[PDB]
Amino acid sequence: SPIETVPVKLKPGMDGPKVKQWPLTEEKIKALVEICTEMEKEGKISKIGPENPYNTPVFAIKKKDSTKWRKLVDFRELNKRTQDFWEVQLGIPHPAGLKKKKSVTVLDVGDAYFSVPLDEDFRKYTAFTIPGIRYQYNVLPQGWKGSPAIFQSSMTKILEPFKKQNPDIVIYQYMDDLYVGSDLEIGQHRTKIEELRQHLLRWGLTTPPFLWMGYELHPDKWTVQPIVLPEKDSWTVNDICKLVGKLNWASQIYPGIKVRQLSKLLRGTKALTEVIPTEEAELELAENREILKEPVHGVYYDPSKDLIAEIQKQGQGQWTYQIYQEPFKNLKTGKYARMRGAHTNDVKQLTEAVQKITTESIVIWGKTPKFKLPIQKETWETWWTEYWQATWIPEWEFVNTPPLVKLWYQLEKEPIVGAETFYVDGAANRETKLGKAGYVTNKGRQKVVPLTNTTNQKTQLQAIYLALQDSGLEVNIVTDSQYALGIIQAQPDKSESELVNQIIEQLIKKEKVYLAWVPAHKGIGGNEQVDKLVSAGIRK
Amino acid sequence: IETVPVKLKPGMDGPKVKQWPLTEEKIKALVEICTEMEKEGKISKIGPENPYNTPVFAIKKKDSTKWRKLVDFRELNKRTQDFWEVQLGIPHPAGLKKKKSVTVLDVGDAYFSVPLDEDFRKYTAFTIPSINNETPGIRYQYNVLPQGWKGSPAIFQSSMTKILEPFKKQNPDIVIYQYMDDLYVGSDLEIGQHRTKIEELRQHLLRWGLTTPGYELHPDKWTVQPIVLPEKDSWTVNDIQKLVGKLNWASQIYPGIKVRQLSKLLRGTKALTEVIPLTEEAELELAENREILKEPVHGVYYDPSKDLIAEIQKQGQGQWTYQIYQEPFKNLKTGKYARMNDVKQLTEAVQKITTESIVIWGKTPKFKLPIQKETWETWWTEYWQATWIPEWEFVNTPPLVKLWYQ
RNA sequence: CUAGCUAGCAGUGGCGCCCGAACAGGGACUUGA
Repeated sequence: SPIETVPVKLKPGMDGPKVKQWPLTEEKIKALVEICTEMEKEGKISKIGPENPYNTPVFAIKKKDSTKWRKLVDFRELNKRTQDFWEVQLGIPHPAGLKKKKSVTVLDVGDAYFSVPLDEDFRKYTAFTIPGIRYQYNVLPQGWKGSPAIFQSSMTKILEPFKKQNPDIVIYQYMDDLYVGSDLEIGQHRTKIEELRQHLLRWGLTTPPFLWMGYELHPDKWTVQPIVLPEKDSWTVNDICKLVGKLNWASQIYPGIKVRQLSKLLRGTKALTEVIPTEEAELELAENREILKEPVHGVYYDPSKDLIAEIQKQGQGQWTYQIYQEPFKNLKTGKYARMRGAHTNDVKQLTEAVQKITTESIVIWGKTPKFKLPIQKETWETWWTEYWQATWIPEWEFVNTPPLVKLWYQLEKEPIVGAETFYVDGAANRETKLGKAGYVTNKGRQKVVPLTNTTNQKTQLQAIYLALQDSGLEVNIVTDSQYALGIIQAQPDKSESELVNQIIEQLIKKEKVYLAWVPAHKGIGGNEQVDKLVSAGIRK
Repeated sequence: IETVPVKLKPGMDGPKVKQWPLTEEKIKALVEICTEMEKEGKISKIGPENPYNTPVFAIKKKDSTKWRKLVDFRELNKRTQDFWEVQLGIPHPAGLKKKKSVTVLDVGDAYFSVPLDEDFRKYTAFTIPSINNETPGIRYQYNVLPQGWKGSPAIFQSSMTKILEPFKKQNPDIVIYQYMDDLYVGSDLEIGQHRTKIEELRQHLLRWGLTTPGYELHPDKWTVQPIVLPEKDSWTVNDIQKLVGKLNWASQIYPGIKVRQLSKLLRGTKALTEVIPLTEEAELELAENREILKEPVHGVYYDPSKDLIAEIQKQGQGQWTYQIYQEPFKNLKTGKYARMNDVKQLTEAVQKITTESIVIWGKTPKFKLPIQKETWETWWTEYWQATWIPEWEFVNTPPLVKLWYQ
């Protein structure tokens, strides 16, 4: 193994932590002895422990497929004192973000952790003893904190010459799998595979739809593994964890699959025999069946041709997106329904959706796709020109399909002749929570109504609500609290607080409306008047 | 070469912030430049032996089609400030903001010719991303002085002045200021004379192999624009309401402002569209407020120790306003920016703002942009044409600043 | 160090407890109208 090693260091002001090997039983020694002699005669573990004052814990267990007992080494105290190392692995790939490889194959190298050496200076921290006799690791040991990082670094450093010799071979490396493919003939494909096998054997490496972490990769397409669901009544805690994992791994690709019914029905359950009781769970699982009755099939990304995106609203602040390159040949689908912010509306959610989609396209495909938005050009330009923030989207076009994305109402910047003045205000004590709300008019048609368990903001909201309730066709309203100003000027359609929702539902039927703002407690028109009218026994 | 020993500060480690994704078209230029920079010995590949990581992105520089790479050293600079701040720093002259012309220059090629300390290279490790996370990150490590970390000019200024002395002696009126990799020149001559002098300086810098191809700014056109009020014969109730609101807000800025006479005309509860006769007393107070407004707000100094804050807002149709202040309501400099896509204009505005603050005071001010975090974080690499990264955040604006201007 | 004198691994994915880090809502301190 003439491969170059990696310089390894230790945390400053630290050293090898000693361990007091627990005296174990006897029905686990002979196997340990035979296995350490077997690993010693291979030349990857040395036994030089004459004066080394260090020790590491040793364990043994018989796992599934019981044929023999194997050794186990732990570093619960060694990895803690070991300096931190960079972790290159930070995400997961996507099946749709692949290419079209006619001659595709897979390859994995098992037990390759022994085929990589370790720094001789760092080998001082591999005190592996057993009742005595001590051994020292000479290769990368299992369970090491920096084992996968060093392994993948060595893998890349050893396959880079093969990439230099043949840059026209698409290679998708991983922890141990080597997803290699190209567009060559079967003979040329086998020749390249044999050349790669010889290249790995140069350093002594074992060279022996598809499966990719549960995915299905066909030569001409790709799809998700068809999941199933048991049809029993009881569900143990193991069954619970398993089914919730299945539905979580299925909801990431399929739409309309949620976990609110199982989350709400599986609260506080820490037992194993607990038989959770309902019709809601039954209908949710039947919908999951119906959706999983027909499997979806994606298409590999084509680098030559571009790709188009589109989004269609489904109702109740839920929006689904599609990514495609050819008509009806969609790559992947999904859903976006997060209520970002207290007050949201149509174009704000559309901007959030398009930014999420372009971020996904950057992280998956590394480019920006064209968008087919179901909205008009002049509406969007008026919106972003008449907004107090900065919102920009890439090039797009219009598609005629319900439901259309429009604005339920608009606003003005100057009063209208024939309107009526409306000075509104209202507050309550910080302990009684019993406040009122009124207003004034030219003709003198005021109206005060008390409230119960309300805050000043909600008092002003109720005041403007009752103002717009008995108003004419075109009225103007002036207030003082900038909170209602910011709420109304944003022009929402769906908010968390239903109060503003009923307010906008009452205002939308009105043709025109104008808003203003005046500093309170300055005697401006009817502000101080309504303040004195509503402050009866709440001011002093 | 004897590299100056540079160290970090105890208690804080190096930067370990993640790297946002990029586009494959940018990855092409990234590979095509890092291969050359590694063949030139400026960088070298490393492994996972160092957990420190700093993001890297690329821009499309003007005057050519190259893709100059840059590293956001915000964390490194924020953690090593004290070194270049008290150990070896450079003061800020005041004569450059009174000249006629100024030309921006880059001297990164000079930084690319000096080795860096070996014990410090483990903190400037930069990594490039990969598409679909298939190929692991191709890590690298700097071997020369990088661009973005303000310690490299702090340690290079010696040789910089040593090289610029032979030609700056015959030109006593010239000014040289290098807060970062950028380079500004102070000249109060005509456009032709400034052109000749700047091409002479280009020759002087290329004498040592410096490939150097907004560009020419003017500091004399920077006047303080205070709050302006409308003056029309028609005075509706809405107009006087907006006026009293604006002046009640500005009372924190202008102390000697009252609402005595203005609060009398609007006392009668009436409608809004009607016109009210403006009395001479309210007219006198309005004229007083007008003549006080044009006077610059006194008492606003410049603290060379505290930080800077430069808020920016958007009015519409490109009407970008901006205010700079070290303390709330203690504005130091205002202005306007309009008549230049929705993010390109914002990037140009923040670029102009930070350039003016650098050539005036010499300190990158913190920004408050009125934009969502994810959108700008993903689209700020489109039209960015600078070489360093400033500090910023994401805060909304109240519904009052929209009435600060027309 | 943990679990009932005795037994006591790690990584990957998942659903479950506590704390910290970001967004949104209620009280105290300070400064002015």
